[PDB]
This record gives sequence, structure tokens and C-alpha cells, in this order.
Amino acid sequence: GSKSKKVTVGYKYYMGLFMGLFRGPVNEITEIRVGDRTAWTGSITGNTTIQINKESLFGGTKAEGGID
Amino acid sequence: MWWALAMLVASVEVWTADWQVLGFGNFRTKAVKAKQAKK
Amino acid sequence: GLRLSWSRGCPHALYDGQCRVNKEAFRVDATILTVGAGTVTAAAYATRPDGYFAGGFIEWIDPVYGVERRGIETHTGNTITIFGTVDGLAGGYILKTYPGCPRTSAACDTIFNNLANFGGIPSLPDRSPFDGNPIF
Amino acid sequence: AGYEPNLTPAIARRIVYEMPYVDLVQQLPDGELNAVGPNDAFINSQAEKPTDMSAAYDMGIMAEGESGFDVRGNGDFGAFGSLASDIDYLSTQIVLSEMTDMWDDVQPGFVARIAKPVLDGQRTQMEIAEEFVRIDAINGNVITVARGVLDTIPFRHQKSEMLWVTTYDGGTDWQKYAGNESIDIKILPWTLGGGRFPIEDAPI
Ligand SMILES: [Fe+3]
Repeated sequence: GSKSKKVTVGYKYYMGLFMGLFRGPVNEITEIRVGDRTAWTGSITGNTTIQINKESLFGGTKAEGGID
Repeated sequence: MWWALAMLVASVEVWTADWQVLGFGNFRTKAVKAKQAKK
Repeated sequence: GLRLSWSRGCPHALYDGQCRVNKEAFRVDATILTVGAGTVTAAAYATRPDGYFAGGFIEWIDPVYGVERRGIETHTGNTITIFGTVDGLAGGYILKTYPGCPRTSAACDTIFNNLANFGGIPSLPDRSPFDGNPIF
Repeated sequence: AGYEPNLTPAIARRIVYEMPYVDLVQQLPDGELNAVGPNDAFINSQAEKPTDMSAAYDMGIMAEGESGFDVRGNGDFGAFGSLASDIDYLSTQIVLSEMTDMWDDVQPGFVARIAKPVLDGQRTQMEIAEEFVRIDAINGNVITVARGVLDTIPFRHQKSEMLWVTTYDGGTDWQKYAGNESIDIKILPWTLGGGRFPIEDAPI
């Protein structure tokens, strides 16, 4: 046996996805939710890039889930 | 109320019916109508 | 009302405001060599491969109707077939004839070079769900 | 407004001290309890739960030579009690308040550790009143316990102090830190939907 630095863990998934929301450029996209929980907020007004980083919303090395 | 004017042909408003599907079933919040696809 | 409807092929009508394929880049026209029963023959059509006009339409000017546009259902060699009827045709005025399209991603890419303006999604992920069965 | 949906983490009262031999005996399996040489030491602490939605607390340790408070080892929020009677050395009937939710989970004869405010000069445990008291029987808010049971001579206290029960509870990384290897630590509470407290903004 050994401490959690080298042990079996709850397993991450590694692959992303692609979602078709709806037609037509919109003035701004505000907020993104996961599982009926307010995950990320921000006004996107055009072709751009961001990162969702609050994996704490569901868990991690001590709990399940968490988008990132 | 244009329903009220539509029923101007009546013989005088209770109703009992099921629905023909509309754009209610939710998977993307819309604070404004951007329309949507249909798949 | 049903327009967008994600699919393996774009629902855009060829030459529409969204497919945006140039109206002039794909011109074809020729006077009728011989009219026939629901079919037309012309020299220009022979220069094209089979099915080049599948879903296309023919155009000319009628002394009264002015502009007249009606579709094509099949092409082969010098011969074509029309979805609609023939209102009478004469081997005078040229039939401004437009090619159709299979409407597939490969079709819009190869023939039209319009892949960058395509509305069909090839990688519709077979509706790989996130419920019911193990995945990801 | 959603009828109190907030569950984010927040700071809370905490206390730390060197792990005593009783802690090793209680938490260390006897198979490896032997061979724990005299140069070994263990870290332990306790803290109160700030919110109901809080689950446990992670321990951030930044020992000598370490860069940043490494997150290793976690503990469960033990029951807490606020001394308010200025008990003396020989006092046995402990009159206190702040009956935490888990304050009634201690069985008769349990062991609890008393303490007082800690700061520069007060950090030393030789003089600071750190006394282990064995709780005999609860009397509602007041609890009956013994004074100076295991590794501390009985001492006096003042009202508004803090009392912590540590029987079968605590938090440590199980690292045999050598003596004189003083380290700086910060305990971070965590919640389900809020995760851990501020990454490193917690006190030390
Ligand atoms: Fe096209």
C-alpha cells in the first residue's frame, strides 16, 4: 500500500465534444450551466475563446465530476 | 386576446384538450428568441 | 416552417441566400436542338457529365410571361428530363440551364468549391447519447 | 431567492498541535506501531465546521524547504466547545457553551484537549495551557471530565476559551516529520458544490 500520490483514482475523461446550439449570430451569450447548476458566466459577443475552470462545482480528487 | 376576436364566430370559453407540440421542451435557455434548429 | 433540421446534408436550396453559390459562375445555356415529350435535347448538355443538371432548372423568355423558370429532374448526354410539364418550346431562344446538386458535403465541395459555405453537418455524432448506456 | 441555496465554503475556527503518543496508539495499527523511533513526530489539528453543506477539511502544509502549502492529508471536523466558566486547575464540572452538533457524540470516558489563544510567544506548548481532559459524563451544556489525563499536567483556564474533543478524530498527513522541523500549515474546508476554500487565501 501507499498514499494517494500513487493509487487507483476515480477516472477522468479526456475527450471533448461539439454542440450545435441554434441558428443565427446572437448579440451575446451570457451563461453556461451543467446539471442544473450555474457553472460559468460571461458575455461572449463574437467568435472568441474562453476556458471553464471551476471544476469545484462538482468535485475532483475528493468528489465526482467537475467541468474544466 | 386575438383568440377572443377569433371566437367572434361563437354561439355566445372552457376547453379540454392536449397540445400539438410547440417550442417548449427545454435544453437551452433563451432570454430572447434566436429561433432554433429542429434536428 | 421546418428549415434548419441538422442532417448529413445541408437543407439549403442551391443558389439560395445561404448556400450563396454564385449565380453566374455555373451558367449553362443553349438553344433547343429538339423538343420532345417531357424531355429536351441540346448540344451544350452533351458536353456535361451525367446527372450534371439533376435538380436543375431551365430558363428563357416567353413573349408574354417574360421570365420563365422551371426545374430539371434528370440529365444524360444531350438529353434531360423536367420535373414539371412542357408549356411548348421552340428551337429559338436559348434555354438558360442551371446545374443542380446532390446536396452532399462532397458534392458541395467538389462541384461548387463552396464547402466553406455549407450548412450540412457530416459528423452528426450518430446521436451518441449521454444517457441509457455507458459511453465516454 | 431559492430558499437558502448557498453552500460555498468559508473560514472557520481551527486549532493545531503536535500529535501525541495516544494519537499514534489510537490511529496507528499495531503492526507498524513498533519501529516508530524516538525522532518521529506527527501533526494533528481540529477545526469547527462553518456551514452545514461543508463535508471535511483538507490540510495544507508548507514545511521547511517546501515551496507552497502542499495539500496532503485531510481531517473531519471534530466537536467543539467554548469554555465559559474560567475553570481552575482541579475543576471537574466543566460549565461551557456552544454545544456543537457533534458535541454529543462523545461516549463516556472519551478524551478531549483544551487550549487557549495561540500567537507569538503563546505558540509554545510548555507554558500555554494545553491540557488533555477525559470526559466522564455529559450534563447537557455542562460536561464532566478529568484533568491532566495523558500528556499534560492539569491547568487553569478563562471563559470564552476553546475546548476540542479529539477521540478518534483529527487530521494529519501521516508523515514522520523529525523534531525541530517546524512547518506552516493552513486547513482548508471544502463543500460539495463549492469545492475547497480559497486556494491559498486561508489563514496560517
Ligand atoms: Fe451548396
